[PDB]
Amino acid sequence: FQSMSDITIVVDCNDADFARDICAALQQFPDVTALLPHHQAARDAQYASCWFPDPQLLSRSPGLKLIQAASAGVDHLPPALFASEIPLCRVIDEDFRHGMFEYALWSVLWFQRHFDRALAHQRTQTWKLYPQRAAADFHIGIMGLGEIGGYIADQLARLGYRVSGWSRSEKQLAGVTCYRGEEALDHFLGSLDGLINLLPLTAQTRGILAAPLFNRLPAGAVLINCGRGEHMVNDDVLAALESGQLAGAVLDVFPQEPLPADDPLWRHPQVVITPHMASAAPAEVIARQLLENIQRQRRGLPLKNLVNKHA
Amino acid sequence: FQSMSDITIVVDCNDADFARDICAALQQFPDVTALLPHHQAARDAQYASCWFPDPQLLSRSPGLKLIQAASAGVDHLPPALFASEIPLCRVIDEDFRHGMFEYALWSVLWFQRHFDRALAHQRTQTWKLYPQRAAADFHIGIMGLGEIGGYIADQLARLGYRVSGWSRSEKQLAGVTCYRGEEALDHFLGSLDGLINLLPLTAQTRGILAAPLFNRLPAGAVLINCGRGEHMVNDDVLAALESGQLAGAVLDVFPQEPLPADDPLWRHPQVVITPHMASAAPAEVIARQLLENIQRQRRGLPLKNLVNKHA
Repeated sequence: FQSMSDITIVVDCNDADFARDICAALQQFPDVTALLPHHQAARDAQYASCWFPDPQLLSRSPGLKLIQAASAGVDHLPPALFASEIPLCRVIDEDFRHGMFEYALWSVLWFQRHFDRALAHQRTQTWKLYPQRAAADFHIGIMGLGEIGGYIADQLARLGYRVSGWSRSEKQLAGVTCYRGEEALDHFLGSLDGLINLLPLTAQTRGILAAPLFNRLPAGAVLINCGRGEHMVNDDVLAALESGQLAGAVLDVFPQEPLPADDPLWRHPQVVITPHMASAAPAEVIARQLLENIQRQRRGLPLKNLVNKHA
Repeated sequence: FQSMSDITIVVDCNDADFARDICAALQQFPDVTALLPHHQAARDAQYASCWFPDPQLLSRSPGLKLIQAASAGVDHLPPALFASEIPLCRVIDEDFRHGMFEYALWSVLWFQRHFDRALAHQRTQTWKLYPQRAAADFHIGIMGLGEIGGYIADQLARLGYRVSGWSRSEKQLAGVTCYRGEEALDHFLGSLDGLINLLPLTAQTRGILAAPLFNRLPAGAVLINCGRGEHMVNDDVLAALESGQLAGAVLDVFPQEPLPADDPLWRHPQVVITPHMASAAPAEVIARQLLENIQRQRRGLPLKNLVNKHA
């Protein structure tokens, strides 16, 4: 008989294509078996790669020794992973962060340079030039200044934008006006032409993109949501767009995905819907970092990119 | 009586709003009079600011001592200005070049990250994720590597794009694969995911964006035209879009502007039309550089940003 692979991994991802891609990238390494959760051998896996995994993972696969979030963020992992003693790591990848920046830059430009108006006017064959707005005269606020948010803020500042940043904790970023804590929200919001959400989803940030926040922005601000769908209160977005409190939104993430065909966001002239595309670590990067960490673990070494479960 | 201003300027621009803006910025300086060509006193102006001026300017205003192109480019000036002995200068401005880059970056992103597909699918409420394409795996070609083109090429390379550049003359740009001359066109074109036109309009570049050029690109390339409308042969663009030789275009400039409501470009699903907005020097920058050069001239000094009429 064939001996079983030394490494067995369950790949528990909500997007089937993503899970399949990660399984294939892991199976490019000899002596590795990658299984989906429906396979009964999944119950025996010693390692897991996860993106919105089953909240019951630890029941279905009770022998797990290392769990990896298939992304830089961890707010898609269920509460049980945080409460267990299984080591939890994440994917930290230059190409992913660069992608999140690309998306934010497209979206900033769309509004600053009025591509939004151009595309709308194109539908009616209307030719209308608007004033040109220099990057120093477009004030962008980034909420959330961790690995991703801080990177984006710094890169925007490097292109010449006026950039403000907001975090729960102290941050110092060169070229960026940094604000800390809820009390500082009015001052962070009150000068912005554009707001970009990169917060993780927690009990405190749920619903933060709502009327109380939008009413502290200057009229005609734009919103860009790259966090989670639960950050948003949808009725409040649509209400802001209708009064002109918001002039537009670019939205990548929704409570349910695919976004249902009937959701009214799809149809608002001032909304751009993108299909949770802002950025994703590639399968091969995920595979390699997971395997490197498995190997470290098997050799008794300290793991890289360990998740602090109490942060 | 009031003595006439020491400085009298005619502002001959094809866009009335632009001419008006330049007149107002010049009139912010005391002892300056700025006139439109219809004013009979225009015939006496000693200085001119021009953007697609009357081909008869030198007849209507025969005492002109210094003529300024209200832009970095000069291909909108009529042949007579090049054949006369009147000094000719241009506007060189960091904010303008940065704007041309912004436009090119929006357009590169639009295609690389499939915002084009997202916006199209949004019209039908279709949710469709596509593969994510890293900047090093998006090969952008910039044709024209002068002040503007070279800047854009360098800035794109700095963001991590694979960047090629093409010029009539020798150029060396760090991080950019530089090609020279017509003979090198097949090699410059044959690897590109995206092509950006920044050429000036001359007898040799007229009609360069046509079938012979598009057929040397790899199928599914994208086009971005920031040069002049005459660079394009429209039928050939539409034909390329229809076979899939081109996957899309972003077009800022047209033989006639406003682009007529009936032009079929307005209606192609894979075309973006923008209203000659890519970038413009601001009125106050124009005004100040013109006045600085007038003052230099009146003091017998060498002028700045002099146009080489034989280049």
